[PDB]
Amino acid sequence: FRTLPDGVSAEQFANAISEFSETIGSEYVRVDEATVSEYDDKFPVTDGDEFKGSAVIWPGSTEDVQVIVRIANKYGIPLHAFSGGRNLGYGGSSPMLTGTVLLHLGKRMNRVLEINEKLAYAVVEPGVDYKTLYEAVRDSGAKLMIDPAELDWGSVMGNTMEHGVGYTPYADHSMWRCGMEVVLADGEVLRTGMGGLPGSEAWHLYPGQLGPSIEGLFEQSNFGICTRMGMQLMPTPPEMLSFAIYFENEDDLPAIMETTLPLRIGMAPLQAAPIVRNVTFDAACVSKREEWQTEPGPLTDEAKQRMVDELGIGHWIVYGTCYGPRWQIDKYIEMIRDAYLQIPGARFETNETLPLREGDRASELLNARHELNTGVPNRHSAAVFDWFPNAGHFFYAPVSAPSGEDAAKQYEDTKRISDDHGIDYLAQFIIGLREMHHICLPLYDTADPASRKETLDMTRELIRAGAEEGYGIYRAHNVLADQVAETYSFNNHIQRRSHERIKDALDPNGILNPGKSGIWPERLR
Amino acid sequence: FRTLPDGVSAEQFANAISEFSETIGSEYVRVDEATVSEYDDKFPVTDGDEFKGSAVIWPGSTEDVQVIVRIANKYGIPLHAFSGGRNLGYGGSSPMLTGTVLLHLGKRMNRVLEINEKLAYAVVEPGVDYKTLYEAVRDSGAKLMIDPAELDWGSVMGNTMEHGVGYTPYADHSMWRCGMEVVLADGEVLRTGMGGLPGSEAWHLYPGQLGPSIEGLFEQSNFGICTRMGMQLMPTPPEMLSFAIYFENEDDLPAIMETTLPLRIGMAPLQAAPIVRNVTFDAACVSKREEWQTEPGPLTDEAKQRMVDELGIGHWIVYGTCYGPRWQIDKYIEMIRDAYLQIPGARFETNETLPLREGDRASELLNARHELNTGVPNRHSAAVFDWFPNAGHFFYAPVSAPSGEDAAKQYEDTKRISDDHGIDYLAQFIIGLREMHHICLPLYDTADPASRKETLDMTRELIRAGAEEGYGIYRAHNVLADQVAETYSFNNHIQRRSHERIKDALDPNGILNPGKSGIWPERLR
Ligand SMILES: *Cc1cc2c(cc1C)nc1c(=O)[nH]c(=O)nc-1n2C[C@H](O)[C@H](O)[C@H](O)COP(=O)(O)OP(=O)(O)OC[C@H]1O[C@@H](n2cnc3c(N)ncnc32)[C@H](O)[C@@H]1O
Ligand SMILES: *Cc1cc2c(cc1C)nc1c(=O)[nH]c(=O)nc-1n2C[C@H](O)[C@H](O)[C@H](O)COP(=O)(O)OP(=O)(O)OC[C@H]1O[C@@H](n2cnc3c(N)ncnc32)[C@H](O)[C@@H]1O
Ligand SMILES: [Cl-]
Ligand SMILES: [Cl-]
Repeated sequence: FRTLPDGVSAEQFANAISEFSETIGSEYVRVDEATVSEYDDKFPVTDGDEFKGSAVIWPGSTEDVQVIVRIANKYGIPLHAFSGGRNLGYGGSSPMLTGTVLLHLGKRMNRVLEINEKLAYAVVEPGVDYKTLYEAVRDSGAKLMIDPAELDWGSVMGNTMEHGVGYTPYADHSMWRCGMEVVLADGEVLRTGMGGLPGSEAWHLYPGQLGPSIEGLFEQSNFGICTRMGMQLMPTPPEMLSFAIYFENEDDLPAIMETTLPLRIGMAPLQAAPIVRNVTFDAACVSKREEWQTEPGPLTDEAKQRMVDELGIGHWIVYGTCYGPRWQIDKYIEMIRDAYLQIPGARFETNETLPLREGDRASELLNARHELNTGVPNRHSAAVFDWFPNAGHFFYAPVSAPSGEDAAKQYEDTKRISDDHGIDYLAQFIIGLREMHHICLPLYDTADPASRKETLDMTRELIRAGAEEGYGIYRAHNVLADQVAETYSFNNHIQRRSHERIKDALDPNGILNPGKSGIWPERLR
Repeated sequence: FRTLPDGVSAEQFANAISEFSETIGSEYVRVDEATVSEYDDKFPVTDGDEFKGSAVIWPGSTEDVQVIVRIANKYGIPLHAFSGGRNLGYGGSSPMLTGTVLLHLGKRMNRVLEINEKLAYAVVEPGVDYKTLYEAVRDSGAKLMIDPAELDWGSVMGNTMEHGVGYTPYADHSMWRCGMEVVLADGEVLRTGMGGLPGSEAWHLYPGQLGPSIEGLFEQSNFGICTRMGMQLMPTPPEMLSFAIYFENEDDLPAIMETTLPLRIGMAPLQAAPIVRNVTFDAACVSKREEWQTEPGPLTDEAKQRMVDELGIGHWIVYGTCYGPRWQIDKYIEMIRDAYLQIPGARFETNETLPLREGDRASELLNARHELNTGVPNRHSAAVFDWFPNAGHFFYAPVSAPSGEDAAKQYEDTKRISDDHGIDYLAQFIIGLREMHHICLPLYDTADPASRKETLDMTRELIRAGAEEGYGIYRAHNVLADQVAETYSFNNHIQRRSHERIKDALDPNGILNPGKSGIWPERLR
């Protein structure tokens, strides 16, 4: 066996594998290095046997998941369940504990169970990805839009369980999640909300029930295994028009963010949260690093200016979209253009004035956002993996109060700490409605131990620096779990203590991905 | 002592009362019948010592709440904590168990702590009611609106903890809740979300943290005591315009609901969920029953027609509001008017065509809704208490899929069952966004034991008949909790059993309001 979980002998593991095989089928229990290797983190920051699963199981049904969980309890074998296992930047499909048996639910449990046009929702199994839901809604003829993240291989269900986000009005995946089937750690099947009431047609309509709302308990946690999820879908509006706004100066960031906030907070004229990214982020989607700088140390200011000038973009680019009839779009576009063009040097384009054209890389950048913001998934951003050989990412994503001045300070400090470690800094700032996200997407060499260590060291420092300023991280790689968990220190970590009480109540044997979000079962504390 | 909790002797109770008095102050710990009886349910359906508390305490601070909870654990005395204690139709301020010590937080913990205009939120203590927050926002100059429920004495916090609702685009109070301070059942203080991170300014901006989202655990549950809550507030739009749509036929309800859904599901042109009430509900806001019918038996068709003709309304009235610049309002109003006026006999008005005029009861009814829908709280609907002497209510409010045909069947069935028990039926139907609510507001004589029994018997049959059709209740009176919890029967009540596991995790001594939402602590199961 490539790895074994602490406390479990080769003989005990082999007996568990025999029971998984007998009950699930031997074709669906994999121990071969060729298969299990594929579920190691694509973007590691560690060099050894950390985060390596022992085996992978491909369950075919909720019933298969139930029997696997019962066998895992009997043998004390930890499980890591995921939908797509493409959680790049946060661990991929890798488990918290070496030797964990992986459950890749999406391999076989991959159906769109229902599309309802009248009530604008879909019902998905784990393996439905953005591409597949887009195609299923297209083939249904329903006038509904999906809300994809940046990569079309992301799981509708998996991304939601991470509190992940896209870029339409429906960007908050956790908000439009409604009704879950969940296998609990003892093997019992739970249906949340109105799914608890036999015959209810409101399982995917109304996120409620008599008593507490518990769907949020299953986000970034190790309390159950989701087998089914409703996802409410935005009705397609009559028209959608996207825009790009290019800023000449690195120092324009404060004015960009202070301009954004009052246009967004009322949900109009910014009907969806726009993104604000630095030139390096857009450059990495359409070019390789060597086009700008042959020297391997930190990007110079002149290399960043080359990017701006040759691509025809800005040091900062705002992307957004307006939705509705043309009369409403035209009003909103004028308010947006008028506000941002107060910033000296700013330039405003739409997908009409900058249409997609072969070899016009600025047009391909806007086209990519226009697609995502109109519910058309793509994998345009996957080009960042080609920025240099083996380029991967490892997110630092703090949330803070909207503030131009504080965005510029986060930017300047992250630039300094990233340059200190020789790691390239792709930046995106977002005002969702009232909160400001700073997305630090570092590109490092995932094949190079020295690059891994610089990136891990850089990021632990960013977490410390962010925490000192009141900037908290709300999504984190496996290796960061304990450090980020420890920053929520109010009242001797009462949040983590509350998480542990719930963990021990719902998973008494501590079988589910121990240490997810710093939540360790009693047997490991 | 007027009542004692099962298992707690007078000597034990007196010892706990002496500790509450010593720590909180004797002037804030009340055991006299005159003071405690104030906290008995205003709208009982029981005749005895059911739901009668033993004592009331007025805590002055989070610290007072902590020390009361610690003492309660030492003595095994159940607590029921509430903000305003005006949960009329669901038990008022009454506890689940006879002899519960009541904590009326809002008596002394009653400050608005923040009105943030730039990031459009307020921070409230338990005792802040809609009237107070409205006045505090008005006097601050901040261009923000609140979202009141129907009665202005409702607690911003307390209503939220019941998954209560209002009528603006911010109607879903649970959605705009962000950041809670909670005293847990052991006395430990928890700050949810970014309040866990010292220094964070995002406690009331971003409903997230690393790990699970747990504010939903504190809705309709007995897991903690909230001492502070952020409430995000809609930015005030340039203009707002309300409308009333009158339908001449009782049988117009199916077309009304089927017209509403496609206008609401995309959040335009119905930007807030409109209400659809029957003539009796409107009549009861501007008149008394005897103005229409002297016979005490069920309201006749002729009495309802007298209401329609003399008030100048409809058997069904739709009330809604449009928000934004006038160019947008005028487009939406034209879409709404054009849609509903295809129903034969329908009549459309706005608060401009039917402005408030003395004697013009239709204009008073529209004005009352225009106020609620524009963030101006009132107590206009408090007139239903005067429909006849001692009139009160006892809600049956199931949720279902939007359907004209099913709405009309629910109406006809509820009219029949209410007629059979001699109970007046005030009806509202709402499509929220994708879900349909049926609000059955019965009016019964709260002082008359026969009327209490008819109301309870009627309601238990409504719950039974609703469940058989897949219509589930998501908010219920203390006396209905077990019956309603039992309708969520999927997988041998896995929902209830999961609530119970969380309950015993977070409240091992089972002190907090045992039985809330049918959630009983291990010591009483
Ligand atoms: C590299 C990258 C990543 C990225 C991105 C851009 C780039 C260049 N842009 C993103 C964005 O716009 N929005 C966003 O939310 N994420 C973005 N990412 C990160 C990543 O690509 C995506 O989030 C991706 O969609 C996540 O991976 P996936 O969808 O495959 O999800 P998963 O690995 O299956 O699940 C993640 C975790 O959730 C829990 N989980 C998931 N499914 C289950 C089930 N069924 N039961 C229980 N738990 C489940 C697990 O903890 C799992 O590890
Ligand atoms: C009679 C009536 C009722 C009504 C209504 C119209 C009429 C004519 N219209 C309503 C509406 O439009 N929307 C709505 O949500 N409710 C409406 N109602 C019912 C009722 O009037 C209101 O819901 C009212 O706002 C509720 O009472 P209040 O606001 O005073 O809340 P509370 O009694 O303090 O608390 C209710 C329960 O919540 C838990 N709770 C409350 N505060 C705490 C704290 N601090 N800690 C822990 N738990 C808390 C308790 O379970 C409490 O019993
Ligand atoms: Cl993605
Ligand atoms: Cl109310």
